[PDB]
Amino acid sequence: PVDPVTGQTIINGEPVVGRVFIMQKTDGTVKLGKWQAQYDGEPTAPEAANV
Amino acid sequence: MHRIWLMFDPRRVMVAMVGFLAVLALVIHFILLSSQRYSWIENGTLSAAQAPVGAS
Amino acid sequence: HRIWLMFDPRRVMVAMVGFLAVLALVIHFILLSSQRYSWIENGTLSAAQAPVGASAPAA
Amino acid sequence: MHRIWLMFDPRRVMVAMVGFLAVLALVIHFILLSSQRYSWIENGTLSAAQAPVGASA
Amino acid sequence: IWLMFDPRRVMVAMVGFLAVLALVIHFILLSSQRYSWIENGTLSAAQAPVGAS
Amino acid sequence: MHRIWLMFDPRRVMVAMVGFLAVLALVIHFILLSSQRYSWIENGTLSAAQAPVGASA
Amino acid sequence: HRIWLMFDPRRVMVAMVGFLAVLALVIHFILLSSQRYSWIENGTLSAAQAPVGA
Amino acid sequence: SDIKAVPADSYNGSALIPTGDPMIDGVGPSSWANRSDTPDMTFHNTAKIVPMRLDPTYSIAKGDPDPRGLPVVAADKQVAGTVIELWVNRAEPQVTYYEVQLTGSERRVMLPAGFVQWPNFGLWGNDKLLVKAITAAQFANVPALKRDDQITLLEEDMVCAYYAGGHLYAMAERSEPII
Amino acid sequence: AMLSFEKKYRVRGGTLIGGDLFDFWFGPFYVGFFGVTTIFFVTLGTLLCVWGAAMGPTWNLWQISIAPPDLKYGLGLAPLREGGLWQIITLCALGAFGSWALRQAEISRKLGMGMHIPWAYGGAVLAYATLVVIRPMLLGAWGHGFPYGIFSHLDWVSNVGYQYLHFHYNPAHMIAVTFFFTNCLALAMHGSLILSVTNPKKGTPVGTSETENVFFRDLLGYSIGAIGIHRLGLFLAVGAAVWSAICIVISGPFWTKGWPEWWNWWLNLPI
Amino acid sequence: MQYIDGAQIALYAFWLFFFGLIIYIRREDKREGYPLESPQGPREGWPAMPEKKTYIHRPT
Amino acid sequence: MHRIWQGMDPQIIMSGLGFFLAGLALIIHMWAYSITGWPKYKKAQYNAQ
Amino acid sequence: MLEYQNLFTRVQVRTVPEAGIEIDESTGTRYGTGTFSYLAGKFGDAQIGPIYLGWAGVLSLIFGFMAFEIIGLNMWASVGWDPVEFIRQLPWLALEPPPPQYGLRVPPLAQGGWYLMAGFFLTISILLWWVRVYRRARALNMGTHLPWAFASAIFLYSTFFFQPLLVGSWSEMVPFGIFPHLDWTSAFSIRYGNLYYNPFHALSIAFLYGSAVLFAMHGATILAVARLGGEREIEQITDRGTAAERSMLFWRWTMGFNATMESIHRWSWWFAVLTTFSGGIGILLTGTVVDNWYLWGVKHGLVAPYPAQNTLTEEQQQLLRGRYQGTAPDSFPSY
Amino acid sequence: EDEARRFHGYFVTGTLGYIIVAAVAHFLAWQWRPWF
Amino acid sequence: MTEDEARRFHGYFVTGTLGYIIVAAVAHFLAWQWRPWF
Amino acid sequence: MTEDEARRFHGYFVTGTLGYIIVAAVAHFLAWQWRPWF
Ligand SMILES: CCCCCCCCCCCCCC(=O)OC[C@H](COP(=O)(O)OCC(O)COP(=O)(O)OC[C@@H](COC(=O)CCCCCCCCCCCCC)OC(=O)CCCCCCCCCCCCC)OC(=O)CCCCCCCCCCCCC
Ligand SMILES: CCCCCCCCCCCCCC(=O)OC[C@H](COP(=O)(O)OCC(O)COP(=O)(O)OC[C@@H](COC(=O)CCCCCCCCCCCCC)OC(=O)CCCCCCCCCCCCC)OC(=O)CCCCCCCCCCCCC
Ligand code: BCL
Ligand code: BCL
Ligand SMILES: CC[C@H]1c2cc3[nH]c4c(c3C)C(=O)[C@H](C(=O)OC)c4c3nc(cc4[nH]c(cc(n2)[C@@H]1C)c(C(C)=O)c4C)[C@@H](C)[C@@H]3CCC(=O)OC/C=C(\C)CCC[C@H](C)CCC[C@H](C)CCCC(C)C
Ligand SMILES: CC(C)=CCC/C(C)=C/CC/C(C)=C/CC/C(C)=C/CC/C(C)=C/CC/C(C)=C/CC/C(C)=C/CC/C(C)=C/CC1=C(C)C(=O)c2ccccc2C1=O
Ligand SMILES: COC(C)(C)C/C=C/C(C)=C/C=C/C(C=O)=C/C=C/C(C)=C/C=C/C=C(C)/C=C/C=C(\C)CC/C=C(C)/C=C/C=C(\C)C(=O)O
Ligand SMILES: COC(C)(C)C/C=C/C(C)=C/C=C/C(C=O)=C/C=C/C(C)=C/C=C/C=C(C)/C=C/C=C(\C)CC/C=C(C)/C=C/C=C(\C)C(=O)O
Ligand SMILES: COC(C)(C)C/C=C/C(C)=C/C=C/C(C=O)=C/C=C/C(C)=C/C=C/C=C(C)/C=C/C=C(\C)CC/C=C(C)/C=C\C=C(/C)C(=O)O
Ligand SMILES: COC(C)(C)C/C=C/C(C)=C/C=C/C(C)=C/C=C/C(C)=C/C=C\C=C(C)\C=C\C=C(C)\C=C\C=C(C)\C=C\CC(C)(C)OC
Ligand SMILES: CCCCCCCCCCCCO[C@@H]1O[C@H](CO)[C@@H](O[C@H]2O[C@H](CO)[C@@H](O)[C@H](O)[C@H]2O)[C@H](O)[C@H]1O
Ligand SMILES: [Fe+3]
Repeated sequence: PVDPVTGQTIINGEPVVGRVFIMQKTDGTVKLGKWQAQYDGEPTAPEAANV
Repeated sequence: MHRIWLMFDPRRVMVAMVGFLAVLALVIHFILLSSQRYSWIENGTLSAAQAPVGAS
Repeated sequence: HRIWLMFDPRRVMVAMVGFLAVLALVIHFILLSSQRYSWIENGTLSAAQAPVGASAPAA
Repeated sequence: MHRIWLMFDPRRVMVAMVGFLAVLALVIHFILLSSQRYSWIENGTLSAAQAPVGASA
Repeated sequence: IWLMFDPRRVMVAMVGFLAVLALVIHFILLSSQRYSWIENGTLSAAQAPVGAS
Repeated sequence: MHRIWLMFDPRRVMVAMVGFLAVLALVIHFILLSSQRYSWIENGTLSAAQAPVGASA
Repeated sequence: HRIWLMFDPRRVMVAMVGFLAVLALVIHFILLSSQRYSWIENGTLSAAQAPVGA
Repeated sequence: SDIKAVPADSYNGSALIPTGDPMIDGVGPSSWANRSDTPDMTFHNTAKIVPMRLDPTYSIAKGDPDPRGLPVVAADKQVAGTVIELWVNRAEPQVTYYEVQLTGSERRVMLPAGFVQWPNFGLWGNDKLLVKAITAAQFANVPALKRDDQITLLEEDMVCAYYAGGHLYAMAERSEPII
Repeated sequence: AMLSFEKKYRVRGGTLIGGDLFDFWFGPFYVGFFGVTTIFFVTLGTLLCVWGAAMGPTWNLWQISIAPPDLKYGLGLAPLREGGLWQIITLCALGAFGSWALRQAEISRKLGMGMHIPWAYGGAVLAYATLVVIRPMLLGAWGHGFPYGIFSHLDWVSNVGYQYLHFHYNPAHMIAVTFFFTNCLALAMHGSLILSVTNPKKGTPVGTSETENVFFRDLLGYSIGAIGIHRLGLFLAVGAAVWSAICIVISGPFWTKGWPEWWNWWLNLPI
Repeated sequence: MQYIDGAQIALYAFWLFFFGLIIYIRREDKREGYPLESPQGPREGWPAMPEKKTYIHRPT
Repeated sequence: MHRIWQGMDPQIIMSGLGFFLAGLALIIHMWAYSITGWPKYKKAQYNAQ
Repeated sequence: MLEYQNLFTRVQVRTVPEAGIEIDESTGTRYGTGTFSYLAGKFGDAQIGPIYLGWAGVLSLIFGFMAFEIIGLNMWASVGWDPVEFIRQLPWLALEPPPPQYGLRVPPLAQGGWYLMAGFFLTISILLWWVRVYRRARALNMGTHLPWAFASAIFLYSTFFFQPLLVGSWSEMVPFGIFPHLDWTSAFSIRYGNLYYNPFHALSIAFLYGSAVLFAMHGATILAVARLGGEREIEQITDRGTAAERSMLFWRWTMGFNATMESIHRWSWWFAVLTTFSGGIGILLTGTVVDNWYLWGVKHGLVAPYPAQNTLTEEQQQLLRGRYQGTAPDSFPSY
Repeated sequence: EDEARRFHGYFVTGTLGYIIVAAVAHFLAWQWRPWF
Repeated sequence: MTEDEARRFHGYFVTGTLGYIIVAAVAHFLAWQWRPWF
Repeated sequence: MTEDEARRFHGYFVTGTLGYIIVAAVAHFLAWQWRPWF
């Protein structure tokens, strides 16, 4: 939330002096988890072969 | 208690101690820098109530 | 004061200069990589507009 | 205990055991840090009721 | 008894084997679901994971 | 069958057999651990009636 | 000063010349590719028009 | 007792400074290992390294220059002697040594073949033997052999060490840094 | 500590830069001017690598990756957080490798040995410089280098290989692979030969130098010399690196199509 | 079990064998030039010095 | 029947006996804790109120 | 001008060719007397000496030549028996494994039968050559180190038979061809999900690079002390001279630790042998224990994260699903 | 030898102590989470 | 190394080992108060 | 390396470390004025 008077960011009810930015690691990278989670957002499994 | 210096000579003990202490200090400082709660170069000026906490 | 009898003053001087050079360069480079203290780009900002990092999950 | 130092070099034993304990302590501290329940740098301020627990059956 | 085997070599080999075996067992247990004690050690025996029937 | 020890070095034979036997024990334990029916770390608490059985054909 | 009795002037000044040249090159190159101090491209801009990182 | 070299300072790890002449004293790159004082043998219990005059079966392959009767130019561009005999390795056939007669003659010295370079890398006219390690005056200090038909391993090591040490102890600019 | 024979060899002289100041031994290591420079560059580069790991999302040893900058910063020093750190680490590595070679040259000049070892290490240094300096310069961007990560540089190798459809068809890659395989074969043969002669059938005496030649002549019909095998090993090992540098420097700067198509010249010979 | 698989087991078996091999080769590396010369006395790193080895020579 | 001790260091016997008794007492104390339900019921009394 | 680098020999010395150490000749004999090559003598030894031939060598030659003939004749038939096309297209020609639908049953002669015959004969000749190497070693009272290094090479070679047998099809075998066996290498890596993430493949790469490193180091070291008699390593092992001492001290001062003149060859032997041993293990594990090495690497924390290059919608995830590849069409449809 | 009889007593005592400290550990683990 | 110096070293070594184990026991007690693992 | 000759280098070394640390403290004070980090 931003203070509507001073235009200051508020963190847990306390104002912050400065331009608050959300911290992130290099280029917004996130450690991988389980291998089964590699298919979250990927297409579903391919269909059986035409023989 | 001083006889340890007769089993280990002071020169090698001081060199090993200095090196180990330096490596440990750098390792701890870097671990703290890589965290969210203690990335003091970035947050630093936040109070203890504003600092990040890991999820419950 | 008698430490210079166990250690060569010249070698100690070289080692200390090298260690201080490495530490100073590492700290200056770490600060340059940062957002709040990238003084080449944002050095003219006042302390009230300088970047401050905050937590993503809590945002 | 009777003849362990005439049979083993005390200097060698001290160096080997110091190295072993240092490596073991680093390994345990890093295993704890890599976990979720005991990632004390991030969640050390949590109480024992709020600390993460692994999934149950 | 201890005349054809050089107790020194026996002791070093035994210590090394015991350390390696203990580390292997502890890590195998740590990688399992039922005995991942760092995360789930506070669960009771009834709440601990069990492999599928 | 006794005079094999004058014909084979006892020490080398014992070392070779202890090594072989340890390797065999590890191999069997790990094969059992990798199976479905005898993955005793995970499913050792199941009774013999609930343990997995291979497909009946 | 007595430092030149401990350290040979010929070697010391060559080492310092090398270090100084390397440091100057590194600083000039760091400045050259920044947004604010890319003087080969934006050197004619005034101080008010020069880029400032957010 | 035989290490003619004093420490530079009392700090451990310091370099040694030779007192006398390192080449004959045997310190630094001029040092040799105390090997057996018996000759090196072949599979048939014969001397492995022998002069060509002792074995007529050996010869020089056609196409290779004959080094005998050639001048041996030393490190100081001064001819130190002339090649008069070749010692060969019988187990593995190769040139191992050059027997050099001095300018004033009356003696002979052994020159390892590994310290010998040919002009233009042996491509153009080969009319002189180049030895860059040792200057002409030091050829007279090369350790002598006990016999002229065989060379023991100890003498082998001594000659090789003496020649190798002159890459650092021949002139004064060699043991000194380039800057 | 020192070997039983070590003391007589630890003398003064043979350095290229410096004098009695940098002419000492730290433990078993020899320290010169280039030893000091090597320590400086190694420390700075390793600390910057640890900082790059700290900036990244994980401390896992396999997953740490310090990546080069984007291609849009071509030949310029990018911002530290956007690939400039990779460039500084590259400068540190170049300095450290050069210092290592020169320190090795100082050590060989002190024992009376030849200058072969620094020049042999120079082949690997040249391969690395081709990867991160020569090829990126010819292509016009420092972002053509490979990232510093145990498994991320494997991903870079894979993608760069498939940039030319089928990288196996690179002729220089084929020659370099042949050099590597022949080197491994020759190393196995040489180690086996020496060990089998010095450790013969139990009960028999130690073999001689004629046994080696006779064995390899009986087996293959030709036996290279004792000096010949070391010359061949040096040539094979160094040529593998040189041909690797050639194979990577022709891909992109000189050839931009798929490598299989390059064999058109062979199919279009007039005969 | 699930996280443990054959490739991991084989990899750790190889790691154990490789460390044993490195220990053996380092034992062989100290057959000449040891024990070290130090002011504190004879020195042996790990692994310790091996037993003396002698060769076989043909009779004359 | 006292001759079994001949040839053995008494301190070794006492150390082995102490190890035996310590381990056995610990195991049986845990066994009895599980069997009797103590101190679980008293601890529940003092934690409930 | 430059110091003698010991790279080439300028003066060769000739003598009577060396007949060889007296060995048993009841099953085989030496052929030739020993000729000399001047060009070969520039770089190393000059004698193209006699070669021993016995039972195992002759049998190995016969079986290997039969395999070579089968491969070459199938290659020649694949271009219609054109010698011009045979020479021009030689790197692209192959003797191809059977079709996948036969599994481990014998295939038709023109569709993989020749391949299996050639593979069997090549395998038999390689094993007979191993026997010959062992016997040549033991005839001179040498140790059997070379036989057991060749055994590691043979182990890697035999995984190219055992892995297709374990997955259950002879179609997965390596075709006999210069370019096609590289095609198989690439397709094998692709099929099983990026063989870069095979830990034993990474291990074998480490040992191959280390073999190159070790041979460069050892060759440079021996060439650098050859002026002191360092190339005669047997005598430097049994009677340590100044060349071995300097070789040890160089590396001790350089990297802090060193080997001996004998144990550096142990280092070399083990690095070279491990290159093929760990690789064979890695191949045997593929398709039988692990079918996707990238996914195994993700499971065991080997894969570095990258930002997503694309995001797919709910309908796209259903649409972009494909189908596993099946059989080729045996009809030419008319529409 | 006397040595192989004085060393043996300490070795046996240490082996017994280790084995049955391990027995205590296994009993504790069984009470906490049995595996059969 | 003789018996007297071995005894004198053994005393200090045993005291150091036991003291270190006691300090680690206190550390485990503190960690258990903060966040028990069973 | 006499006592008289070690004392001199010790004096200069201590004064140099003094001055370096103080100058660095002044640098940190200036940097705190420009952009504080706590
Ligand atoms: C992977 C396997 C591992 C494996 C690790 C385990 C095994 C290691 C094996 C190593 C080889 C065998 C052992 C050996 O001989 O070691 C040498 C030395 C004994 O040496 P010596 O025999 O007495 O010979 C020394 C002799 O040359 C005399 O030297 P002197 O004492 O005069 O000084 C030489 C050096 C040091 O100068 C000093 O003043 C020393 C004391 C102060 C040190 C720090 C000074 C800097 C400021 C503070 C920094 C620190 C502030 C906190 O002087 C030199 O000039 C040499 C050094 C290079 C100087 C140029 C570079 C300058 C820039 C350096 C920047 C980076 C370093 C700071 O032995 C010892 O010190 C015994 C203890 C072992 C030491 C290493 C311990 C490493 C622990 C690592 C833990 C973590 C592992 C992951
Ligand atoms: C095609 C398919 C195949 C594909 C892959 C193929 C891979 C092949 C790997 C071969 C490994 C050895 C290579 C080698 O050097 O070979 C030369 C040697 C022939 O020598 P020779 O002709 O007899 O010459 C005599 C003499 O000159 C030998 O001296 P050298 O220096 O060459 O060899 C030194 C010997 C010294 O031996 C000893 O000191 C005795 C004790 C050796 C170790 C015994 C236990 C090993 C572990 C057992 C469980 C092993 C479980 C895995 O040393 C050696 O040859 C090897 C030295 C050790 C190498 C590293 C070991 C590291 C172990 C680490 C373990 C983990 C620690 C945590 O060949 C041999 O077979 C030697 C051994 C002969 C006696 C039989 C040994 C096996 C008996 C039990 C099985 C009997 C048949 C069913
Ligand atoms: C439900 C069970 C009952 C009960 C039923 C019984 C019965 C029945 C008997 C005992 C017995 C004993 N009980 Mg009980 N006991 C109960 C609860 C307790 C509690 C407690 C605070 O809860 C304590 C301290 C004790 C104490 C004792 C001992 C005095 C005695 C066993 C002695 C022996 O041989 O030790 C072994 C001897 C030694 C020298 C070894 C001691 C080893 C210690 C315990 C090991 C752990 C500490 C370790 C060494 C520390 C250092 C390492 C790390 C740094 C931490 N009881 C409850 C109420 N108890 C037995 C006895 O003889 O009673 C007279 C017996 O038969
Ligand atoms: C796109 C391609 C894939 C890939 C796919 C594979 C596959 C598939 C394999 C390898 C294998 C290996 N790869 Mg690759 N590899 C890739 C990338 C690389 C890179 C790199 C810089 O990118 C490198 C350095 C390597 C390096 C390596 C080696 C360490 C290893 C083989 C050792 C070897 O062959 O010894 C040479 C030794 C042999 C071939 C042994 C057999 C020799 C026999 C005995 C000789 C008989 C000769 C016979 C008698 C001659 C006459 C025949 C006539 C017809 C009669 N790979 C990528 C990821 N790699 C192998 C391995 O082990 O993987 C785990 C393997 O099978
Ligand atoms: C440590 C592992 C390394 C290694 C080791 C190794 N290889 C070895 C050895 C060792 C230790 C041996 O002892 C053995 C050997 O003898 O080496 C000289 C061998 C060997 N390694 C070989 C090759 C080889 N090694 C390879 C790899 C490696 N080998 C690894 C890198 C490779 C690769 C990279 O793929 C190859 C190709 C052989 C030279 C040899 C085994 C020889 C063998 O088995 O031969 C059987 C005989 C035949 C197949 C007969 C064939 C006949 C001709 C080829 C065809 C007919 C020609 C015709 C007569 C003329 C021409 C045609 C006309 C129309 C013109
Ligand atoms: C004529 C003809 C046909 C030519 C064709 C050839 C062609 C076309 C070639 C291409 C030409 C081009 C454009 C290529 C560019 C090549 C370049 C850039 C040349 C570089 C020249 C060169 C010799 C390389 C490096 C130079 C060297 C060796 C520098 C050392 C200088 C020196 C002696 C000083 C010591 C200080 C150093 C080295 C700094 C590092 C260093 C620092 C920075 C400390 O602070 C420090 C503090 C305490 C302890 C140690 C250190 C320490 O090691
Ligand atoms: C995730 O879970 C995983 C991790 C996977 C599961 C874990 C598994 C495993 C296998 C754990 C292993 C544990 C273990 C095994 O037992 C651990 C073993 C620990 C041990 C033994 C510790 C002992 C330490 C002893 C010390 C510190 C002694 C110090 C002595 C001092 C200070 C005094 C010396 C000074 C002197 C003498 C000076 C006098 C000199 C004199 C007089 C002179 O010199 O004259
Ligand atoms: C991102 O955060 C991360 C980075 C991770 C956090 C980092 C954390 C860490 C680990 C920090 C470490 C800090 C540290 C300690 O470890 C820092 C240590 C600093 C120190 C000790 C500095 C000392 C400096 C000393 C100097 C300058 C002395 C000079 C002396 C001079 C000039 C005198 C010479 C005069 C002469 C010779 C003439 C007389 C000659 C005479 C008479 C003669 O000739 O005889
Ligand atoms: C997943 O499940 C998988 C894992 C796959 C299934 C597992 C399968 C396998 C294969 C299990 C193997 C089990 C096994 C066997 O193989 C287990 C074997 C265990 C054994 C034997 C343990 C013995 C330990 C002994 C110890 C600690 C002794 C210490 C002695 C001390 C302290 C005294 C020393 C001091 C002295 C003497 C003083 C005088 C010295 C003097 C005088 C001197 O020296 O001079
Ligand atoms: C003049 O022209 C003629 C034809 C007369 C002669 C010319 C010949 C020419 C030009 C030949 C050219 C040959 C070339 C170019 C060959 C290239 C070979 C290459 C590059 C091969 C590479 C890899 C091949 C591998 C790794 C093959 C491995 C095969 C194996 C392991 C097969 C094993 C098979 C077995 C054990 C079969 C057993 C039979 C069973 C038991 C299955 O029987 C049912
Ligand atoms: C089938 C085709 C033929 C295949 C065989 C080809 C044999 C010849 C190629 C291998 C040898 C190439 O020879 C190569 O020469 C170059 C000079 O150009 C040497 O020099 C090269 O590396 C050194 C090492 O630091 C650099 O300093 C130098 O700038 C660079 O040119 C190499 O060290 C040597 O390896
Ligand atoms: Fe060699």
